[PDB]
Formats: sequence, structure tokens, C-alpha cells
Amino acid sequence: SNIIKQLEQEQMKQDVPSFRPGDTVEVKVWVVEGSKKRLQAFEGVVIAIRNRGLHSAFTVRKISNGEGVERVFQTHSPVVDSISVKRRGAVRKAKLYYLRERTGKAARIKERLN
Amino acid sequence: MIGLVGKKVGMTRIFTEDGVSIPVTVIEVEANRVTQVKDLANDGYRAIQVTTGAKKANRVTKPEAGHFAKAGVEAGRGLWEFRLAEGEEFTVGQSISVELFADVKKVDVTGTSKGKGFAGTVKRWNFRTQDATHGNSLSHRVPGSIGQNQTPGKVFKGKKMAGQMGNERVTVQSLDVVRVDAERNLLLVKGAVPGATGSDLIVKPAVKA
Amino acid sequence: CYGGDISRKKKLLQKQKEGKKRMKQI
Amino acid sequence: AVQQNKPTRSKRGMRRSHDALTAVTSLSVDKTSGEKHLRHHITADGYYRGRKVIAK
Amino acid sequence: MIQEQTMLNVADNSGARRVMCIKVLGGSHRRYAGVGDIIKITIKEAIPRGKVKKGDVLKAVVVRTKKGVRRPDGSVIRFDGNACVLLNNNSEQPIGTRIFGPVTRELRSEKFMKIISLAPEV
Amino acid sequence: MRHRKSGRQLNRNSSHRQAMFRNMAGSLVRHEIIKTTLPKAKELRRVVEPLITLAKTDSVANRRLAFARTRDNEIVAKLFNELGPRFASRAGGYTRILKCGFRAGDNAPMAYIELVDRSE
RNA sequence: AGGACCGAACCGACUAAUGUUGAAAAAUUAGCGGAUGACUUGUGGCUGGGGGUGAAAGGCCAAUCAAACCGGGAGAUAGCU
RNA sequence: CACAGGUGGUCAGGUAGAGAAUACCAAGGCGCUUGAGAGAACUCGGGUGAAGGAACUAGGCAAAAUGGUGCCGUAACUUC
RNA sequence: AAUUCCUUGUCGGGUAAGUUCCGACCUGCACGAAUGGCGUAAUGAUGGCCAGGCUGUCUCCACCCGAGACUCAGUGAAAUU
RNA sequence: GAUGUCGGCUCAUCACAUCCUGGGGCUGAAGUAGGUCCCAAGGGUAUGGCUGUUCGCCAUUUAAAGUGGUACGCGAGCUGGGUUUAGAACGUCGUGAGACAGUUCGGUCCCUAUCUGCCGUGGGCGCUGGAGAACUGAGGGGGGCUGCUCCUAGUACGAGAGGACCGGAGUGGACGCAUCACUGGUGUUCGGGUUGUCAUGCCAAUGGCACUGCCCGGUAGCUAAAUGCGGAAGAGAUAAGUGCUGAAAGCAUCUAAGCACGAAACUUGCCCCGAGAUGAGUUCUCCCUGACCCUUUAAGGGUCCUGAAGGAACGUUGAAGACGACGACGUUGAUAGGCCGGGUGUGUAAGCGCAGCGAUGCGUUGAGCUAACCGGUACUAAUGAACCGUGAGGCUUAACCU
Repeated sequence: SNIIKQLEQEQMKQDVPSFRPGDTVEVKVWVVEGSKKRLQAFEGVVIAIRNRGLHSAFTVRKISNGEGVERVFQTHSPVVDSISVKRRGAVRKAKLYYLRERTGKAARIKERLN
Repeated sequence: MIGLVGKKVGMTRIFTEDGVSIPVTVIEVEANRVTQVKDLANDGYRAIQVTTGAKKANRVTKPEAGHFAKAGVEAGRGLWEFRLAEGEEFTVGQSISVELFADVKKVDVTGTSKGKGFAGTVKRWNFRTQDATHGNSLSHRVPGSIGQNQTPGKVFKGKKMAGQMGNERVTVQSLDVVRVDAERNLLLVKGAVPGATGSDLIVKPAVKA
Repeated sequence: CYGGDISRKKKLLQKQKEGKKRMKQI
Repeated sequence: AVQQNKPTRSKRGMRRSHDALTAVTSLSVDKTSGEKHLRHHITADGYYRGRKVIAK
Repeated sequence: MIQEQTMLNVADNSGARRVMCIKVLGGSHRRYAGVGDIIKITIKEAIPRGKVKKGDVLKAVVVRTKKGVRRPDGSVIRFDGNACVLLNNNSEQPIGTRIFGPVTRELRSEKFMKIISLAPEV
Repeated sequence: MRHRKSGRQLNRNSSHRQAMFRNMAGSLVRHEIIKTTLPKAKELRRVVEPLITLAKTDSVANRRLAFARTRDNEIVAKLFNELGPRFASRAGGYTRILKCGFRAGDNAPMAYIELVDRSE
């Protein structure tokens, strides 16, 4: 509906890379300790997918320090800052939830390399 | 003082670029021209009678089109009165608009709640559920005992029980006006106002400080 | 149960006391 | 639960005030073939608004 | 949403290992707790050398939570495993001297300076 | 509490519904006219017309779906060969409803439903 | 080899849900126990009411058992209603 | 009662399976003698459930789970 | 203790906390040797207590699919009064 | 002449002899903390372990874990654990049948609501010509809790330790209201995966059946654990309490004349219902200006012409709905379905080609399919008519006007 639209289209980043699930993306979110506003990196396999427009967001699982983690990101939020697809992946399944259950040697995904 | 009469269109987030996701409810606010200006000399009290967005002429009844035939042009979907205090406003469709709210900090919006149509206990007044098992007999969700044994001898009036729910009125109070906007007539309130999308809204500056 | 009979109760209190006479001195 | 006393004929009648049937109001007709019919319905001939649907 | 019962892992040394919540401090009736809440604790397994032992009672600042935490952009951390940092019952101030695993930025505060000063991440 | 849903239940489990509209729509596309209780007819538009729009253009895959549903070679052949082209360019609205009204056997409302231009 | 073992028909009756003017004057649905034996069952046979029969609960004997059913004494008697 | 009950014997197909279990189908026979609309509580029968996992309660009642074969391996105790 | 009234007997184990449980003392109100005593591997739709697993039992309910309830046509009852 | 008894569950309500919050006196009250008493019923009042338990002990809380009545509140609302049925055993008593406020194990909880009450929702009629809107608000209900630091200020008090009064800001818990944007749940009406089997002549490719066959993801909607908001401030008259002036009583004396302060209670302030408020209120607009006859001659009865606004009906339907109701649209039309484009979801269809002995891979290919959403489109269906609805609308009294 045109009644919205005008709000949403002016509020979308257009530069966001066309990332695909299972891409080993690295995201550099902003963080403010207080005065400082330094970046923080966050490597990981993608597991979810966006697709709502301005509301679109994507999830990233990682495994770190012996403790697995996950973190959604609002695609058009300013805090996300830089977003690199890094290493690619291929999975042929829109939501890689079954990875939450797996680990180690079985936890790998292989390059599309086409 | 007077608020205006709008039309909920249904929710969106907006980012403040310093870095926070503020939810907001979008509201079209077509200008609300007055139709009559009731006062003590008019037999009554200070008030204004405003109409709003366009309605087909063919539905309009003769008494109505005649009521708009005086003063203000072109009938809207309906009418609403609003109270006054030292507010001088002519009967001419002065077309009060969105920009009036720019001074306001917090507001109201009085909606029309979605129709549940049945309630019953639990969904309505949030009565607690009885045991789902350990032998419960045909009472997994019944209202339960509703009075004392005999010396009242009656169920008290005002008892909480099953019945129709929602679809009434209920206001909101507070609500930051995250963004007044003209040339478009949009009102970005800080989220969550009663009523299904496209329902009429009756917005006023908050009586609370 | 209470019943209201007199001798039906003092037996019980007699037991309750008779135990305390032992349990105290022990 | 069952009654402790016998309700009166006046009471049963009061309970039956709303049982009354409703009138069909204005019965409708085709503008071509004769035929009275329920409005928004096929006439008994099979005519409806002039045109003859249902050959049989 | 650590709530009553609910086994909790330890994220520090001191060797409590498996742990169990038994109360949710935060006034009357408060139900769920997490992120950076304080809760009561009874130790289960505990290390044989033992900075502490089985049947001990303690307080703990929950750190990681499976249900995570949000913060304004709408991002939601979701650690896959529960954890808490042990505290002395009166002095507060965790009795450990190490912190395993990631911790939330949300945990950050005045008196938790002690905890986040340690900890490998965030 | 239903709001904004679309899908009549018609007092049957989902499998029975799907089988029912299957046999019924086959009967419709076959006989052109059919007589049925009104809610079934209004719920029949939604099933039938999309098949014809599917049938508006021949291709092997289109026959594979048109046969994949209804599961009847004579009618899927009857589309594409015949009822396909015959709707050369109508936007839609292939079917009209005509309420004859009120079956005597249980006083259920009735209506014929038919392809838009059976003509004869 | 076996009053062996897991498990259908076959016999049984532990739990719960219904059902309670039920579909049913004892059943249904999901489970459960026995299942080569102190089994299970068809067909006829005999034991008779202060007697039968009883791996004993005072149970069972034609939907009823601390004394069956039908008829007779019989208009038993009733300081009671 | 045109009743979800009771009634002994013989016959015993195709594929899966240890089988007369079971699933699907043959020969064969059926749709159970009120229907039709709506899609609210409540009841009944089930499907799924974020975090927690007996905190429920008289009690883990019910529900959920384990569930097949081949091998490797198996305790306290004993009347072997 | 299927025996113990006074009794939530005292001490130990188990639990964050244990009127039940397991262990021992003897002050056995009123156990005891064929109306058997004390042991017992196996066996139990048996009594009580614990633990892993698992789950809507629960904090706290939520949504969906079927049969009722609801509206329409035809048949059309009942306890009671 | 069967009013079926502790306890637990859901659900409550009222009293004040008040545990908390609020206000005062007094103190063996420096401060903080206390103590006892006076006033006060607005709101609040814990999870567990053990036992059939209310109780009690205990673990850990909390601003606090109020006492009582309500058939020892509450079984035509639920539970049957205790307790008072028949089986059984122990201890004990009796020679015996048996008995035990002594114990142990196993034991059928019925009802379709006529009336009273209660939560909801309609039909009639009245409100004095009729109708369409909007209000006015008598009266009524809803809501009324509180922690925690920081500031004031390490300040008054104290030697210290310790540590405020009044006054602000911020931020939590419990609770209610509201809502799908976010995060998630369900989504048997969307797509793929897969076993067993049956069918479509067969290969292929698709369908049925097995709980949706077993699953994996998921739109709309609905929803909480999601995110928005909420108690108040102010004003009136007040209790306990303190007072100013001051007589009875040259003094005194808060009081008898008088005069002023004084708390979550009271009445207002926020929300919602609300003119059946039969006292039926107010305001705006709209429609009706034709005849004739009989009398018992009065709010009379007919008959003829007349049918306005509006209403209802019917049809397509709704983010409204059990049924009616309320909302939208009905050809000058986007109400629904259809069709068109997107979005979204699923994850590389089919076909053909290529590799391999074969499964399978690869290319065509981010391909298809896509429910409930949006944006458009008259393609189908919302009919040209009737039916209900009247024809200027009482008497008297006054004031203006003839």
C-alpha cells in the first residue's frame, strides 16, 4: 500500500550483499562501550533468511570458546555497519536448523564453487 | 483542547540513526473540517462538530446532505464532537489539520477494540485453569465456584463471568508523537493503539501531564 | 474426632501426659 | 434441574411470543415470461431476467 | 527464564560444575530470571579438589541464557547453554578467578566490572 | 476466532473435502451445468476456474498438473483440446451461479452452476 | 525337557478416560495379564432351597441370596404410619 | 428395539513381514436410515509447542518416551 | 515393625529443607517359635522410598484438525409439578 | 419420612480487634532502628520439603507474608487423599460370633436449568406528526500496590561507628488494558524430503491409504515469554492530631462566638457504561399543504385519491458475529470470487541434453509451484420492481403577534 511504502523505501540500505544461507559471513557491528564507538567482528555460518522488506533480518550461528551462539541481525539497521559474505556455502535447504543439533566433523558445509 | 480524527493503517518500525529501533503506528489524518460550533448561546455548551474523510453522495440521506448544506462543504464518513476552552473556531470548514499536533509531546488515540466475540473465562478475565488431569471431570476450563453457600443466597451483581469481549472503546493515554508530518498527513505515534487496521481513530493530546 | 463425651477424651490426654513423664526424665 | 412448580399457560404463551413466522414481503416477478418468483432466483419456468437458462 | 529448579552450568573455575537454581531474587512473586539477574543456588557435582562442594548454597549472577536478550536494534543473542557466575553470599564479588566462555555486553554494570574484566569475549 | 481467514470447512475432514471437490469439479467440467447446494457452489468456483486458467495454454507440464489434479484422463484431455482454447480471452469469471433455491429433502438451499457461455 | 520364555486367535479384568434419563440394567477406546496348561471350549449327563455347590468371598443356583422361584395356611399379625 | 453387546465348526489371495501381527489391495461386500448450514464459548478425541523438566499432585495418575535384528559386552547375589 | 498409644521416639544416611524412606540402639504401652520364628536367589497388573531418561503433570497456557453445543427442515422424549 | 461430612482446586466477598503502605501522641527517641497507643479498609498479602492435613517445624524470600465471618464460604463447579460400607491382616479384648477415637493394603461421586440470581445479546412499545445524526449526564461501574539505587549529602545527629527529615530524577517486580512491528509458538487450507503398498497400459512422471503415514521449513490469522501504556498530580470537605484570638472563670483555657492547617479513606479529578433518567432531556437537518360520505358529533367512523424522508426486505460480504445485532457495497458499482503484477514460502520442477557399467550428479535453472496479504482489473455475481412507512398533525392556560 502506498500509504506506507514512502516510509519504508527511504529507510532501506541498498548496498547489502545478496547473501545466501550457509554463507560463512562476517559482520562488523558497531558497539559503544561509552565514549568510544568501536567495531566488533562476528564470523559465522548463516542459518536463517530475511525477506520482509525493512523488517528483514538474518540469523548467524557461530560456536565460540566452547560455547555455541546465535545472533540475528536487522538487515537495514545502522548498527550492522559492514557486512561481508566471506567464504561461500551451499546447503539446498532454506533453514539450516539441524546444525544446532550437530557439531564437529559433521557440522561442516561445502562450497558451491560453480 | 481539540484533537483530530484519523484512520489507523497498521504498524512499522523506524530506525533512529544514532542506533535504536523505534516501533511506530502510522495514522493517516485527513483534515477535519468543522460542521457546527455548539456553545451556551446555542443551547448547550462549548464544542465543535467535525466531519472527516470522503463518503459517497449516494449513500447520504437527505437530512444529512441538508445538515452539511449549511456551512461546511461535503459530508464525511461521520461526525464527532470535541470540547473547547477559549478556542475560537468558525463554522466554516476551517479544515483543521495534522500540523496542529506539532506542539504536543504525548497524546491519546481512543480506538475500537478488535471483536473476540465470546470470551468465556480464562481468555477474558484470566481465571486460572483447573487441573488438566489427576482425574478432573469435565472441568478442564470451567469458571468454577461462583459464590458463597447460602447466607448471601445469591450471585452478587458485577460478578466476573463468560460474555462478549472487546469491540467497545478503551483509550490509551501517553504515546509519544514520534513524528507529526504534513504534506502527507501522517501521524507516527509510538506504537500500539486499539483497533483493526482501517478503523476510525479519535486522537487527543493527553489529559495527563 | 471430638464427639463431646468426657471420658472419651481424658484417656487421650492421659496418654499424652503419660508419655511426657517418661520422655522428660530420659 | 427440574421445575418445582407448573408454569402457567400465560407463561408458556409469553415464551412463545417470538415463535411467529415471518412474511415473505414483496414477492418478485420476471419482466418477460409471467412467473412470480423469489427475488434473486430462477422462475419455475426456468426464466431469469428474461433469458431462458435450463432448456428443460 | 532460569526460573526455579533448572540446571545451570558454571562459566568459571571454582569447580561447582553442575548447579541448580532454587530461588529467584527480585521481590515477591518474580518468576523468570536471567541475563544479569541474581539467583539462589545449590551445587550438584563439584570438582574433587573443590573450591566448593556438593550441598553448598550460594548466589549466582546468570550470564548466558538460551532465551537470550534483545536490546534496542532488535538483535537477539541466544547462547545455546545456561550458565551462571558464583558469588560469595554476603560480599558478592565472584569467588572464582577465571571466566570461561562468552559473556553478554548486557551483563555490564557498576559491580559486574569484576566479571567482565575477565571473560574471553564481549 | 477466525478473523480474516478464508476457507469453508463444509463439515468434512480435509481429505474428504479434497476428494469431494475433485470428483465434483470433474463432474462440473464434464456436464457443464451442475446442480448443488449453494455453499458448495461458491466454494466450487475457487476450485474449478483456476484449472481452466491453467488450461488456457498448452504445454506438457500443464497437462501434467491438470492430470495431477482430478486424476482423470478424459477431462484433462477435454481441457486444452477443447475448453482450453474456447476461453480464448475471457479475463476470468468462467462460472456463474444460479440459485434455484431450496431442495425439498432437507430444505437445503440449491443452485445450478455453469460455465459462463454454455449457450447451446 | 518345562504348571519354561516374548507374543496373535483364544480366556481373563489391573489403570484411566468417557459413558451415568448411556449404544450397553457392567460396555466402549488406549494400554495390561495368562497364552502346552491347576488351560479353553461344543455337545448331553447328574447333584435341589435349611439343601446344592464352593482353589472359601457367605460367593453362586435363570438380571434377586445371612437362605431361591410359584402356589396354599392368608384378610399372618402390626401397642406403628 | 432394524441395540457399538453374545454365539460353536470349516475355507483362507497379492506385496512387504518371523506371522493367521500389521499395512496396502484381489475375489467379494460395504458407506453404518435424519440432513443442510455455520466455525463462539464449554465438553469430547487428537496434532504441535519457545524457556524450564515432577516445581504438578494424596502419587510421575495420565501423557511423553524407550521399542527390530547381527555383534561386541554385562554386575551385586544364588537354591548353580 | 502390616505389631509402637504417648510419637514428628532419639542418632546416622539421603534432600537447599524428609511426619514417608534406608541404617542401628532397646524404654518390646500390647513381637516369639507349626492360629510357626528368623533368613531368602528367582517370581508379582502387590505395599512404600530413590535415581537417570522423557514429557503440557506445572509455572501458563497457546494455536490448529474432527464429533457435539449454535441457526435451518422433518420426527420428537424424560425425572418433576 | 438419605438437608451427601475435614482437605485440596478454581472463584470469591465483607468486618477492623491493621502484618505492609499512609497519618499522629508519648518515650527509658541523638542519629538509623525501635517501642506502645490513637486514626485509617484504597490497594497488596510467597514459593517449597515432610504428612490425607487447615496446623506446625524447616529451606529461602518479601514493602509484608493480616486475623475473622461468609452452612468450620465454595462437590446440581472439580478432586476422594482423610473419614463411616462389604474383602484382609497385626496388636490387643472375648471360651465364641466378633469388637477397638489402635494400625495396615484394596475400594461406582448422578442431573439435558422451569423459576430466583448472574454475565452477555435481541424482539415489542412508550417518549404525543414522522424520521436521520450528534450530544447533554442523573446514576453506575473500572482503576487506587510497591521495591530499588542515584541526587540532595557522607549533609544535619554523633566522639566515632553509623547516618537521615523534607524535597526530585531514574529504573524494576506483581498487576490490568492494548497490539502484530520486532523475537517466537501454532499454521492437517503452501513447497520439498521418505518408507510400505495400490492405481494411472508400461518407463518416466503424478494420486490414494497408512494418526496429516513419518517428518523438515513456512504466509495470513490468532497469541505470549513479545513491546507499548497505566495507578498519579491537583481541588473540596474531613478523623486522629496540632493550632491563632479568647470568654464562661480579672488568670488560665484550641472553643462555648469565632478563625486556620491536617492522611492511599470520603466527594471530584483518569477510563467506561450511560435520557426506559416513564422526570423518557437538548441541538442540527429532512419529509408530508389531497377529497368525499354516515353518525351516537367525539382525540368519531368510513370510502376515494395519495406512498415523501426513511425503513425493512433481498443479494454480494466484513479485521463485526452462536442466533439475531452493528458496519460496507448493490451497475453512476471494486463487497466477494476470478483474472493480472508483486510480495512471500519452499529450494534448482517437468522435459531434453551430458557424464558414469549403475545409482546419482551436471547443464538448461534461483527454476517452478505459492492459502488467508497488497496493488489493479467489471471478467461472474450484487435486478428493472414491489412491501412497511402518511397526507401539516390535541386541549387549556399565559406571553408575542393578527
